[PDB]
Amino acid sequence: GIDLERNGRKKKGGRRTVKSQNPYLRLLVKLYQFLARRTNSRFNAVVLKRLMNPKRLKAPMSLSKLARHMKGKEDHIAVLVGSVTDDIRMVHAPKLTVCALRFSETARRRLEKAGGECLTFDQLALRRPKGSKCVLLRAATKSREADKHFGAAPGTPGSKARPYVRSTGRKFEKARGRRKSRGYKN
Amino acid sequence: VSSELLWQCVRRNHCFIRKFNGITLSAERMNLTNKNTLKYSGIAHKQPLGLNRHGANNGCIALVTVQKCSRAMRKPTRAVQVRKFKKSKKEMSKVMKAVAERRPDLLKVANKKMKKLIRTNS
Amino acid sequence: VKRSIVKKRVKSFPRFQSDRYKRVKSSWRKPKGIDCRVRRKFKGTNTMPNIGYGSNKKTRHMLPNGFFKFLVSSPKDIELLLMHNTKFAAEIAHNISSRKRREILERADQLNVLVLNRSARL
Amino acid sequence: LQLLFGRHTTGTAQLKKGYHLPRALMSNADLSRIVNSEEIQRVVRPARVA
Amino acid sequence: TTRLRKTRKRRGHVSAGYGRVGKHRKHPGGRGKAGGMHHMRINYDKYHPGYFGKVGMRHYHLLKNQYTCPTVNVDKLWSLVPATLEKAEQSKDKAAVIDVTKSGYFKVLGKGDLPKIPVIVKARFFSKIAEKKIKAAGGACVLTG
RNA sequence: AGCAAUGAGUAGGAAGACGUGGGGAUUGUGACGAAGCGUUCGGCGUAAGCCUGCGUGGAACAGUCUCUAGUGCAGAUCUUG
RNA sequence: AGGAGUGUUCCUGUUUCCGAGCUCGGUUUCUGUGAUGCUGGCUAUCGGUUCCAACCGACGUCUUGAAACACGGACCAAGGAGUCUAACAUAUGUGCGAGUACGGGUUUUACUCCUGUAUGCGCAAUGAAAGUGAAGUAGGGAGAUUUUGCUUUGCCAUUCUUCGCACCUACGACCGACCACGAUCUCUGAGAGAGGUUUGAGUUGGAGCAUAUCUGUUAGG
RNA sequence: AAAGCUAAGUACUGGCGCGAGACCGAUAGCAAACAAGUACCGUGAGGGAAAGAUGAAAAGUUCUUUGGAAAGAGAGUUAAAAGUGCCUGAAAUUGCUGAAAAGGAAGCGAUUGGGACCUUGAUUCCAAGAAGUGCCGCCGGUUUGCCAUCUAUCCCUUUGCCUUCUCUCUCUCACCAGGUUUAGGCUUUGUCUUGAUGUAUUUCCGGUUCAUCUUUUUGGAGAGGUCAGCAUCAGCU
Repeated sequence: GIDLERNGRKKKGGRRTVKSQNPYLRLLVKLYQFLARRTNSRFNAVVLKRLMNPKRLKAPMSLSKLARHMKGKEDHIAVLVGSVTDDIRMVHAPKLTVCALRFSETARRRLEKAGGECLTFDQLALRRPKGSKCVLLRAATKSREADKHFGAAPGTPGSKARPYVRSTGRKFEKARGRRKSRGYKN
Repeated sequence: VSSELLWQCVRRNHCFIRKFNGITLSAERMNLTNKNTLKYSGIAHKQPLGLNRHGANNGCIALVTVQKCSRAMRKPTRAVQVRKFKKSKKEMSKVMKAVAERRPDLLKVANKKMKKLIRTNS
Repeated sequence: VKRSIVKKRVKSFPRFQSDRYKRVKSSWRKPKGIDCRVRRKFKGTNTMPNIGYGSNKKTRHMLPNGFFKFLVSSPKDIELLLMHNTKFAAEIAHNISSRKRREILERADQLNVLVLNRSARL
Repeated sequence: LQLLFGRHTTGTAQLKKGYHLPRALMSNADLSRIVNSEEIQRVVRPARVA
Repeated sequence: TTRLRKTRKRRGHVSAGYGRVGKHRKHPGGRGKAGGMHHMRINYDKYHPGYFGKVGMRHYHLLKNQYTCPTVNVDKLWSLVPATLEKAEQSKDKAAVIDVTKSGYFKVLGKGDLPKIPVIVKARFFSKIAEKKIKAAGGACVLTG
């Protein structure tokens, strides 16, 4: 008999465990939750959380973007809880020393040839338990087909949301609403 | 090779698991307790061992083991060793020594079982 | 084991109007009727099961004897209950022969493991 | 089997065109070797109770 | 996986997940896109603006391939032909020729940046910007047809 | 494992369990008696349900992890008997 | 409060009384954290399954409102109601990643395995169309680094200047459309340069494709 | 153009003849597992059911006895009457017997009680005896190899290559060669095993008998269980 809001008992919104049945990812988390709990460094606490993320937050960073975040800071190990893709536009790949979950086989060839080390996360623990002189990165989350559609809903004044439309070009959602000559602009 | 990786395959399912209500038990040789954990179980762990009454009408005890540092791991004839022991309080001391060479951590439960085992003949 | 044993209920939770109609069987079903008294919780009526009535963590599935039952099929499957004999009482199964009972029952006494069924088929 | 599946450690596997064998998220499969090496364990705190 | 669906769990509840007041009636609100003009209008304005009306001049028997024109960028090209790059880095004489038709594009657009290696690009069409960028690289432009 | 606070609920949402017919894998039971059925011999689980003594019965059935569905009834002036 | 043990060495309590300036230190017996102590009845009671008594309680659905003088329901068994296909969409798991996934060749023959050439969707948008077709900065910020406060080799600072990911907020540049210019040329055109309370589902060193399941929308019995 | 022929690949709930099944299992599956498009209804167009199971084998109950007969009762066949709509044989419903209860309903919840009925010298420890069991030891045969050594390739480190593959806008280019990816036979170079030494160990019979522990029967020392009484404390009151 308490005047309490929800008598909370209030839950936490973020994910509380690993969802994968991938056994290697589970053992990765067991490492980095021993290492988070015991070591005290905030690097390991963040890496633990980012390991448990779903696929759309483990988004691929290109080799050419990974150059330019790591530009002034050449010595430091470039961590990315995520995948690493080759940039085809990048002609001469810079050497770096990357850690990540997964390299595509082009990007593994391109770094290793260019004089450039290519680590897993369990190897990063042996070198750098604290995360001393590392660079956390992550690929942009809101940069995909699906996330163009979100926001204020396309027929409202000054939204930049895409409509869900079956096909492109005229004859599809380009008349009443989109022209002033057809009723109204909005 | 890895104990934890083999476990994350076979923890939930294997030939041995035998359930009733919340209980589960594990019928393999290389297993003190017959509980299904990472520590005790045969299958998964590096250097497992069992204490079983020997199968000769059950007159005497076996200590069943593997060669240390997983030597002959791919050759399961050669890997699995046996030592026969007589049922007594006196030959507890030989068994207590032989266990702690392989595994120091499993030593209290060996003393628990070996005491129980002596009391066991078909 | 044998710790104290406290039960909260001894009565079952019989299904609402199982008494009245023989088509309604006694196996519990929550009344989802809009006007039903049992779900609305008037006094002087069938009690509903809550989790409130849950028995102790220490003593769940615990027999009057002290043991937990673990039911068993072959002669091989009793060996599992060797080191857990104090903890577990073995119930010989529904289906088993007169022959294979007297192989089980005789092998159980070699192991000092209690068998619940006794004078099972004679 | 080597002509089919290939090398493990970047070039492809001959008979399956464009195929390479998969690579785990770890190199070393286990914890206990890694967790209980000297590089981790010195930096680790002294444990606690309750 | 019928197992995993809500009906299985939902079974045993009378409404069946649709609610006692409103009910699961056969076809409230019309069928398909019907009612867009009147009752379902609020939904159309927002979500789907520009749906009603006709705009441009119609094309009878429009034929694709007449207009098709797959475009590579200037920032790529090199991906197009790795050995030549190590050839055309050196020497300062001859140049690595990129027939863009042979990989299968017609137009070239200079969205990107290119290394300063003399090169010759042959494409059916060149964007105005692409030409300026290529020339700066010391490259030459050639038209096919 | 420990500590503290909390616990009403139709329509509705989500989570973990119980049960049924088949497929794959595995561990078994059975003409010295399988399935089903009956029962104040009984037991376990908050509960869905599970286990089991005795009687009848006379030929096939079950546990575990998975896959799959024509998968759970008190009602419909429901249907057939 | 209860399976054993040893025993106060430390610790708090109460106490013997010795000294230093009510307060602190040293010392002796006693009791706690380390307490369950003594004793009896029955070996059938205790307990359990059933039926019965007694005191108190206790009169499916639509609806604001049902025990209703609202409707359905005599009894029992068995049968009986969100399914399958397609088009999308978000979410999540798995694979590969600027890519990604009708035939033929094999075969024990509906499985499996391999494979050439295309196409799909994606990698560029924008105009009705002719067409044309892409320089970052600032603020807050994860984390690292250099340094200042506290039980100590660990604890939290915002103490520092160093770089500041994602993302949000503010403003740019570039591309297409519209509007309005134009030095100078090989003058049906090109174009230095410079715009605009206009406009795009644009852009800013690319994330998608295939597959699995749920939920939703729509078509079909 | 206003005249014409033409196989193949393609379609196939019918006919004819094969092979399968994560399908249904007699209220299902076709309407039809049977004399089913049958019985039967309609003037007619049309409508359209129900109905599978004794036993391995009919060995399908002769014979005596009561009765008009149907049947009953003895006896008999069978593993069993499973006794002819006969496998198992649920519920609703019905009769008897036993057990209770009932002053114009009964059922039901919670709590006791009453009546029927069901259910319980532990664990051990020390001697002696028999019944088990048959370890090591000691031989013959057999198989593992602690530890100290010597050493292989794994792997990368390229080297001297050579061979066969594969990719490639690498070269005069039509062919050879050169890089890329594989395999192989070779090479310089720094914790999953061979060959010798035999800590130890399994299996195998004859043993050579002995340990061991098990159950049990005879003493000796030792009592758990359950329900209570009083006492001392710790918390709340």
